[PDB]
Amino acid sequence: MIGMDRRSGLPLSGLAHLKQSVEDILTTPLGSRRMRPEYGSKLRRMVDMPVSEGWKSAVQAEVARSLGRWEPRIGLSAVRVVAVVDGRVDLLLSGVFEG
Amino acid sequence: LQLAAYRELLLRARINDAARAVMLAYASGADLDQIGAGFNVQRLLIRPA
Amino acid sequence: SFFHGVTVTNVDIGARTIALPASSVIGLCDVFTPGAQASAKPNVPVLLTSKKDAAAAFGIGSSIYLACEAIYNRAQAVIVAVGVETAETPEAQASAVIGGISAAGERTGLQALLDGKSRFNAQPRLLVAPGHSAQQAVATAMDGLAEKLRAIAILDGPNSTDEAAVAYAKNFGSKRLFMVDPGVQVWDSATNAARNAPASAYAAGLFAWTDAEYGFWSSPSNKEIKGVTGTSRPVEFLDGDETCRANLLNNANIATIIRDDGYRLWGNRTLSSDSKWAFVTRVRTMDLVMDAILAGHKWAVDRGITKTYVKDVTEGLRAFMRDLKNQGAVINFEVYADPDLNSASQLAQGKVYWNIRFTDVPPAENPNFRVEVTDQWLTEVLD
Amino acid sequence: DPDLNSASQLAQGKVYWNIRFTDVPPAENPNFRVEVTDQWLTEVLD
Amino acid sequence: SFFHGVTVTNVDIGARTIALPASSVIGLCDVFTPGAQASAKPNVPVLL
Repeated sequence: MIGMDRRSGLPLSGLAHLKQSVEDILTTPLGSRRMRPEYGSKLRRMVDMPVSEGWKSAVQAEVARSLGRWEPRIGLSAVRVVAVVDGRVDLLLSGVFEG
Repeated sequence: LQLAAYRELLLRARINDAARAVMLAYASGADLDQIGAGFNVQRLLIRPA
Repeated sequence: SFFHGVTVTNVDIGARTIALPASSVIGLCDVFTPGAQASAKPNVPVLLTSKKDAAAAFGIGSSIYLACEAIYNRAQAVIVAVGVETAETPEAQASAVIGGISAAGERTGLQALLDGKSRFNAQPRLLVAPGHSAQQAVATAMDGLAEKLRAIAILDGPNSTDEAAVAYAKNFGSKRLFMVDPGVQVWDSATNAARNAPASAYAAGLFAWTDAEYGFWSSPSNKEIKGVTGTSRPVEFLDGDETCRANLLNNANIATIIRDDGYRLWGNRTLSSDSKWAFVTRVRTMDLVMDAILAGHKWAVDRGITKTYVKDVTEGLRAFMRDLKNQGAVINFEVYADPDLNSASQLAQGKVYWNIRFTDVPPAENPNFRVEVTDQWLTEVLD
Repeated sequence: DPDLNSASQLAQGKVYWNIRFTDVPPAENPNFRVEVTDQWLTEVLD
Repeated sequence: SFFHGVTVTNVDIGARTIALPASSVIGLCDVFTPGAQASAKPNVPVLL
């Protein structure tokens, strides 16, 4: 599939089109799109929730949900919480490459 | 394409709201004021202001 | 608070890919007559990709269209043709092929082939000046030009005897020169008779055909030249004699055309004094893997030496050499970060070293057979 | 610092810490050394 | 900055190969009669 780049308008198909779709999904909220209230992620609503073992069960679900809905060309490998520094939660998201 | 289908739909709704505002069977609010002022008809006063 | 929100970073630590620069761009420079039918100015380069484009740019009957005809009849490649105008003396014709620079600050003759990469994104790998390379002034200016482009300049010696062809090849000694001495006698469609061709553009039709059919690691030294129908001063190579007339020329680093009318190019020894760089296979694969790495690693010039930087350049470098190993270009390779040259003081200046050791696949220029009769299986007939 | 943290330096309130590190230098010259070795030339035997 | 860019160098440190000078060239010198059928000159070498 051939799409356009977000900045600079360039037609890129494989590498950055798969990256500009996933990295947008993690920070786009629900209801921000016009007439599409189910596109986006609950990750903007996961801010200031307490970091529990049931919270990681939700983020690994919402990564698998919001990318499983609207990005079928990405196979998710692992969403591991690797560091809690100063309230900042480091979640490693290693994704496979297709095409 | 979801702005060009939503912002166009807002312009399609402004034309439908303005076409109803010049018809007697559909105008309301301050739009029957302009039909009433042309035919020398004013809205009554039950209790004063 | 540093940042309050959701951060989505891109670490970007993938090993990139390395492509080869197509290995078959031919740099041509010969005489042409400018006019109404010639759509090219007499000193600028013109990119050519078809035989129709060569006649629409330089006109039929030019000396450079006859060189483009020799290439496109055998191969199908990209020609960076320059084209020069006809001078009065033949000495001044050699001054125009060499060229130099113009009063407007632009390159004129063979030097315009250095503009082949900045104008067409196609660096010429085969430097061919047919007919003029027999003069030592043009051939020694194409020799210094072949090192500026990492190209293999295909010379052609004079059509005199073999004593004058060996004595002509004793002047060069540089590993990027390939001399094809006996002149091709080709049939002319205009005069309906056989004319003599310099046999240098026909060799360029073999270096451009064998890279698109057999690879750049395969020498063109046994492949057919389809257009020819003769050879002036025909060479002798009968069956297997090491003392043939053609074999005394291949001994002196001169390529020949052996068979009846020369429908086989013969010779894979470039004009090199070092026996390491003797084969055209080893010179061509070296200049192709030294430009794929050079033009393919311009993404790693200020990346910062981290542990995932050196490992993802090396793993992106083994993957280039492993795509050459199963392709048949190399036998085996060894790509590693240098343990000695990556010192603490070299890395503090921004220098980081990688070693790419490989083995080119040599051309079988002499398959030797050792046949013998025995008596070991003479006792087999007993039961 | 085991040296600069003396008994008299700590009696004035001075207490010293050493933070030694190495930065990441930008790879301003990635050198490649390509070599045609005949070491694996004996590998074509079978 | 000595050089800011990418260097690709050929180190050229391999061993070379040694070939024999063919061992079988026969130098000859004997008399003959120069004329029309003889295409040589009476003191120059001729490769045969």
